[PDB]
Amino acid sequence: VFQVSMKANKYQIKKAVKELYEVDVLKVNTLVRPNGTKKAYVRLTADYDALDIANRIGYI
Amino acid sequence: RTITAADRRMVSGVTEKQYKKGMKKMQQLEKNAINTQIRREIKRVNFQTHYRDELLQ
Amino acid sequence: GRVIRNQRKGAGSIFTSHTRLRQGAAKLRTLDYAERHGYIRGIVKQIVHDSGRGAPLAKVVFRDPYKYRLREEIFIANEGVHTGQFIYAGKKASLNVGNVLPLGSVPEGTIVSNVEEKPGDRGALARASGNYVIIIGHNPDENKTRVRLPSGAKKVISSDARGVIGVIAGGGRVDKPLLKAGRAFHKYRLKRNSWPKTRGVAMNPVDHPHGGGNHQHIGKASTISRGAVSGQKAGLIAARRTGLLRGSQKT
Amino acid sequence: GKGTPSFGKRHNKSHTLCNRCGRRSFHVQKKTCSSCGYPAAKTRSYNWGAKAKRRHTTGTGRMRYLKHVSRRFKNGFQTGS
Amino acid sequence: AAQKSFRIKQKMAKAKKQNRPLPQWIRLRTNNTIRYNAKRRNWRRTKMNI
RNA sequence: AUUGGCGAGAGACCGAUAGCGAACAAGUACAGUGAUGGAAAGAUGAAAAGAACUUUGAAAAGAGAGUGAAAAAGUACGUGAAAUUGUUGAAAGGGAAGGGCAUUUGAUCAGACAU
RNA sequence: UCGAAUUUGGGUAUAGGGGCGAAAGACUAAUCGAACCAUCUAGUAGCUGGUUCCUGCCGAAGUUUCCCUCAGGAUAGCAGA
RNA sequence: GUGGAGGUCAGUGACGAAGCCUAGACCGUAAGGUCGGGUCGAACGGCCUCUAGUGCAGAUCUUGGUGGUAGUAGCAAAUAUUCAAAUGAGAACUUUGAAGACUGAAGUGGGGAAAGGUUCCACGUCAACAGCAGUUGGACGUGGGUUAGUCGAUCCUAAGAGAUGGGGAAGCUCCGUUUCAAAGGCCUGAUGCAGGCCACCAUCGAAAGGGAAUCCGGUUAAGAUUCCGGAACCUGGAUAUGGAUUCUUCACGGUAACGUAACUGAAUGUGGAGACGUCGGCGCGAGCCCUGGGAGGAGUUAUCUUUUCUUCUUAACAGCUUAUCACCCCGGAAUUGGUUUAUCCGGAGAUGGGGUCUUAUGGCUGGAAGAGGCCAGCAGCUGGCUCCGGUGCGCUUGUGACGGCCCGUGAAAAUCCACAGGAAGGAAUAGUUUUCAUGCCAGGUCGUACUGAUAACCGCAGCAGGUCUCCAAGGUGAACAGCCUCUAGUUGAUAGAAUAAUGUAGAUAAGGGAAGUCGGCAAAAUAGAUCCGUAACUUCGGGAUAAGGAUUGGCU
RNA sequence: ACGAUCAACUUAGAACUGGUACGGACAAGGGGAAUCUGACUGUCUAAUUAAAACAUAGCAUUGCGAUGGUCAGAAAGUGAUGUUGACGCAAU
RNA sequence: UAUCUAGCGAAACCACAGCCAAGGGAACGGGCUUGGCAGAAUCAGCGGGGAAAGAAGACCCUGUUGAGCUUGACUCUAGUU
RNA sequence: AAACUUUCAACAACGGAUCUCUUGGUUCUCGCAUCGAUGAAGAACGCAGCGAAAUGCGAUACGUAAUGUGAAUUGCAGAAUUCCGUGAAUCAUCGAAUCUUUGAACGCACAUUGCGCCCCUUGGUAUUCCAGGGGGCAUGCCUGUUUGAGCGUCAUUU
Repeated sequence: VFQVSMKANKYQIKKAVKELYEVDVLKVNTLVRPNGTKKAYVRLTADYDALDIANRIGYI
Repeated sequence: RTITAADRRMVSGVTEKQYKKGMKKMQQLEKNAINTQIRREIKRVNFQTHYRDELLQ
Repeated sequence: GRVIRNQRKGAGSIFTSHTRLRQGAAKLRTLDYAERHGYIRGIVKQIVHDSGRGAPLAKVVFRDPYKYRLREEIFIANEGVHTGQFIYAGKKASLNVGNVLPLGSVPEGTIVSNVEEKPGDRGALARASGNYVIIIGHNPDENKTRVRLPSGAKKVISSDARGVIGVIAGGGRVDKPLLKAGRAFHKYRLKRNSWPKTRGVAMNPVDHPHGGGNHQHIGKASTISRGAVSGQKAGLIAARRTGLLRGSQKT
Repeated sequence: GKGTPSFGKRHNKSHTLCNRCGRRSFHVQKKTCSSCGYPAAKTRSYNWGAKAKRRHTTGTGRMRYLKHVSRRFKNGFQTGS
Repeated sequence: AAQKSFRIKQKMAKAKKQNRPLPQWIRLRTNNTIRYNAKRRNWRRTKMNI
């Protein structure tokens, strides 16, 4: 789950995740939080672990 | 809730006692302003421009 | 005083006609070379009802002389025109019911309908249901013909003005009395919002010249002058005479 | 009645947010903002509305560029370093 | 309305951001005149008129 | 010429109900669908030194304690009037109270001999 | 009253001497025999109300004449300085 | 006497200026002046002059503040609350349980449109609000939450709005929407183009009209046709294999209606779908309702009850099959026949025999029992059953064929399809297509929580008002009338004690029966159904439920 | 001539029965003889007047053949009736 | 409901206030004068009075104040001929 | 006699007058001439470690660069030879930049965070389809450039 600038779309989020963290994404679901910022649920492929790369990023 | 707004305000410089006391002061000030507004507006709030008065005059 | 109802009806707004359901403008063919030299044949595909019009419309398919397209023209049906009938429009067309002929190519006493007022437009006279024009006579010297209009008026028009042979059909439509007010309501529901009409004598004096007074009476002469300005023309305008005829008054 | 019972039927919006100004005075059907004249080229102002001009005149906002023109003039619109 | 425009929702976000009392540390600044959030809005008391 | 803009200097001007509507988060809060309408609101102290601590109370708070030159300055804070209100003290009072003239009664008080 | 000249949502059109009116001067945002807002405008008023300290001296008129004059003015008179 | 200015008293003052209180004192007739006492903290005064925004009891004066009224009017519509326990300082009001009730499916239920904007949910919490209370809350403080190729917007056009070319107007701007115009984008093979094509006319306009395609189960504190699992479809685009198609170059079969796994087709034309009113009855389908057998559970059992309640479900999507209407072949009909509830059809070919089609809709199967449901056993696991039926003037709804009605005949466009045409291309590994199957990639942006109202919208508010719509059980009964109940939801509206007058609302009254009163105002009377009987008048349709009478249950 | 099987409320009748009750609660027309008035259904004074007022169909009158009648605009190469044509539009 | 109680708790209005008779008087006093009388504090009712409250009377008149409407008032005007 | 009511004083209340201050206003005088298609005024939304607002700013966001000064900012936290120095600062100056979506607002519209077209480039087995990055596409008018139109018209050619 990522906070995203409101100027970004699903293709941009997919490519950005693929670039920043080398994992293929299965799908992206974006919404606008009531506080006014994009929230993106990025579901990776089955062969990458979200719990693994999250603590790799730094938050457990 | 690993870190709370309580922790944020404690590092900002207001403890819990000061937070409660200042919040009570803020409610007090808002209530004083509200009381003043009702007291002043009661004088001329009932001035309907086009009231009917079934029994005319 | 206030702008009276008849004054208010020229600005449009709610007084425009209700033209949603009309099939289209009822007009003849353009005065093409083919039609003004010989004749062209069309086929009556369908006769339909036109909302707000008493006379049924007839749709005639015409081949386009200069292109493949099929120019479908919305005529006004004449009593006798039927689906599948061939309509021959032009100068060389034979004189049968539904054919369009220039008035210089028809013998005297002929009954025509949807008569062109001047050669070139697409039909002006005798298009209401049951109405017709009688070919009173010809004048080849000035290329004119004299005709008798539905209003009993005699007119002279260029002999190349066209006109459909027959009567507009739907005749006698005004014979049947609309019993309910609802019948008139639905009649004018497709016609320009001219109903119901409030009597000016029932109006207040601000709203109409006839209004006002302790009794519902006009008060002054209701025969209004022709030269009276807009807003005074309420009642009988430019009335030469009034009252019941009480005479033959011609037929 | 024309009062309380008829005040319950007002749930449409005659005006919405204008674009040129943030006022809630953009007539939806007329398509013209009733306070700033949008979409007309001239912002709708009148000399009988002295307070109206005072509310939206120059200086009531950020003046993102007009603020520095006095500085640049005082320095003579110099260039360089 | 539930079916709303993005401009309206952006104003919603602004209102939700603003809907908070005074930060407490501001009271402790020198020459502080602000006593309480005088622009505090609430849905039961004043409609946003947007 | 200049009631707009920028930069200055002044007044037999106004001094928080005055002076611009705005000395303050003022064309703000707020009302109206809309054009528009549109306020109230300055002052602890030199310095928070903004009352550690004890005790009663569930708590607000209270009583001590303490800071202070002053809490008769406690974020309701300079001074703190009047209307209006509480307690204490005095007096009067059979359908008004108040007032003028004159004195009895009670309370209170100056001056002068003392020079 | 309740199947139609029915009721109604949304869109849309008609804007103030204008609209709309099955016509009551009705409706036109609690405003209608001319809506609302701002400006002209501190509109004018022979009319109503008010008009803020003390003492001393003097101290009146409701009458003449003329005004679309009769709830008011000018003029003369009375009064002060 | 006051604000302010020039001069002066080398005036007063933190050892206390100004202000304020002072039934304490002095002076002046008075305006006022002076002094003492208390409070207080930083400036102020006498005199000679100058200056004015200079003196208040009024103006239904302005602003601000406060009184008697007065602990008074009152907190009385929407049937109704009670006991115990917990929590807590504190419980009529919070929570849980146990009762008693109500809304009674045109609800006090479950969702939405406009509107609101975080009210949604969690934790902490009572200063204020909840016209009593409060531990509770739509309140306060801090946070969490709204996941779309398929639902909408986006796209189309409706009523209408509106530039450009133009033309008016001093001008802000107005008319105008295809017209007094030199008004462009489509297919290509490669910005001409091989070159061709077309002459339409900017654009905006619906979160209820038209519209490409998604369903089930599960999941959260709050999400959901969006997430997860599974199973589909649409669009765009690459696109390979298989199949199909041919030397008779672009398929066969059927008498035909027409069938298929496909089975060339440019410009240009034609047609269809989109695309449509309302009502009445009839047929069919779905869902609900009623009910039988049976397989489980629960309730009742003084007595009876083969009992009463309850679960037994099958989505989108795909294959096969399925129909009224319609049509085709044979045959040629009066002794006229067929047929609807409704009278229409037949030598323009009926009845009849045999067939074709649309697939609304239903059946079977796959989806899929592995789901969900209902039970039992053991400590989450393991097992089972989830089956077979019946009926209808039943309710809602869909649909078909019809019929009635109109001086009412009851949208447009986007878009998609087909057809006529034969431009162009394809011949024997020469190939051409790929409206057949399978395979591959992608589907952006915005909306998505909650209420939708006797508390979340508007009415100054937590106002008995107003605000559009969907679903809709049982009994009585003609009835989505009234009354009672089931699922669901509430139990909210300050409360306690007594029962005076006068009230508001509901009622009843002996005898008389409008004598009351302006007036039978208010009330009462009759009332449903069946049978009988029904006048004057009439526009012949009505009057008419005229008037006036009788019967009405239960059980066999 | 005709048998078996299955199925639904609808009407009529007859006994018996009761404190003669029985549309048992709910629900639910008072009627008749006339007069004035408006044909009727409908509509309006939202917030004192719902009527005999307005409207209505019916009848009648008037203008107009488009270079036109009625009406709008400040003007227009402007507009409504008019997607119209006397069985029509417009005014009474 | 009223009434009593716990909690909560306004408003209208108010020159000062509240016993009468008569007299005079702005010709109908609560106050003035002459008389009658007059004892704290109060509760529930009540509608005689307070010329009770609500509103600068709308009826009428005045104003050298208007407005709607009408016409053959006075003076003009769009349009039209 | 109490209660109650009234009058006054003391203390205490409600209220914010009086007095005294004043980073404000008002009026006068003096000097200056400087908005914007190189995108103004105005708007919307966002930005701080901890801000709702005011003030400041624009995804480089209470700001970056340059210069001057020369050790702070401050409510807290943090940073601290960062300080005998290219160097603190919510400093001053300001000549370089950034300047979201808008707005005269300019690709077409806008109640859409809608819909295009062109150029270069990157990826998806791609000139066409999809996606990402960068740059553009208004009108009126002028001068000029290029391409044209008109038997309006000249000369020349068959």
